[PDB]
Amino acid sequence: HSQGTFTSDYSKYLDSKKAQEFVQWLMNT
Amino acid sequence: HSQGTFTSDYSKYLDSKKAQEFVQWLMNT
Amino acid sequence: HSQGTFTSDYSKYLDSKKAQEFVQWLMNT
Repeated sequence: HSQGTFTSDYSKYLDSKKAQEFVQWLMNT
Repeated sequence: HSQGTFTSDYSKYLDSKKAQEFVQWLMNT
Repeated sequence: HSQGTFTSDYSKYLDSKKAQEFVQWLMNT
């Protein structure tokens, strides 16, 4: 309800940027 | 004492920047 | 084997950059 969801949401785009890092890492120019 | 606190401290400014991200996200231009 | 290691690896360089932050913090110009 009231607070009935947004973190039980958004938090993967975070993991989506933590993914770009694994290649930011498995690569980086 | 000796090591008697600094991480049982500082670690929220981290959460303070993780907050700017929720709007970096709940917004971003 | 097959998936027999890379995360049971890489993940500290992450902590290595989280270290630069503790001084990015225990300092910053």
